[PDB]
Amino acid sequence: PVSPLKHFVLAKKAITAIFDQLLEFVTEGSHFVEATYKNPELDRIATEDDLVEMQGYKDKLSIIGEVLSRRHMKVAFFGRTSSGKSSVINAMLWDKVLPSGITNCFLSVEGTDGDKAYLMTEGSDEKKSVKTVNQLAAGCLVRVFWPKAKCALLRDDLVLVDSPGTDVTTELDSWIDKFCLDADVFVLVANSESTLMNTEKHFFHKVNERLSKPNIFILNNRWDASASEPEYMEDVRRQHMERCLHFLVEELKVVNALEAQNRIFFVSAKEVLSARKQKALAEGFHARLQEFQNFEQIFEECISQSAVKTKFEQHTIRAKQILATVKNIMDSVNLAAEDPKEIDQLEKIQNNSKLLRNKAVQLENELENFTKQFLPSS
Repeated sequence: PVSPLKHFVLAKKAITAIFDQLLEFVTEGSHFVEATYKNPELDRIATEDDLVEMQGYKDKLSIIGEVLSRRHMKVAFFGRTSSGKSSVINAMLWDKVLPSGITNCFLSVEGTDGDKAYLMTEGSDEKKSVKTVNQLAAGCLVRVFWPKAKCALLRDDLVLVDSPGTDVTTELDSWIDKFCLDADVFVLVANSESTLMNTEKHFFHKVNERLSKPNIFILNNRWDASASEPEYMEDVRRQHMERCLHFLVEELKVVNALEAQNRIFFVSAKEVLSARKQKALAEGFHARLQEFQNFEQIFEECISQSAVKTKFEQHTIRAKQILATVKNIMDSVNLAAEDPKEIDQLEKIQNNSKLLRNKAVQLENELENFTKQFLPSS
């Protein structure tokens, strides 16, 4: 009953809280080495180089929690002009969010605290509404915003991108790519009374070399066209399996033949659409429908865990590094300290350093906790 995207907003609130108090930590630790380096009555208890890398660390830890709030999972859709890339998004999002059919641009779909329908373009803040300016308009991205409370997906900061047809424009395939570099999961919406083309395989081959380990789903859409005929169907689908096991396992070599069954699906969004807008019968629809609704799950299961690694792995790593360095500086300071009655001057830069020791110890352990938490494994 719970949407595997919970993983993601949970890991989110974790790291941000982490880097919130990480900033606070390095903030406080920065002034210690500052006031104490400046102290005219001290020889060399805290070098200026100690201050400089502390000035450095929080300078940029401010940045991290910032981009750690701008945060998002992204799945991108590709296929012939209308294999129903139109409709699949439209299906997962329980509404007609965006037209079936068309012209050439990327169409991303986010999740707003605002309550009404939305749309913004490249290169500034103007805001014109939804299907208002859809017919309107070296790549081109215009990004559709629908409201928070319409979809569990857009709540749990998933966003969906529709591409123009891989059918109708080459220009090479790489403003193609600097739109997709964000993405965690790439979906191939195939069109099933037809056959898996080469002008669609062109793309993922690049992406395979573009980006390492890309996680790729094949949605053989419009599975109604072959219905009413029980294993006229299964005949069609296994050779369809043949083209897709073909692709994922052996040319792309995405990932082996077993787990490739969890990547190839035979559904039609148009059915899943209607049954999801009916919330105020062709033979084997509830089969097709639940076929969609375990594509749902393993997608969410996949694009969930995946995205947390690919964009926290080394914010997390760098943090322990940053933490690692400040221990040594807190060492350095407590150390030159002990080397009058400004006896208890450094017996007042004694323990502050020990506090700042344990200040770090504080945050080591939590980062370790975050890693068994969301980064399997250890």
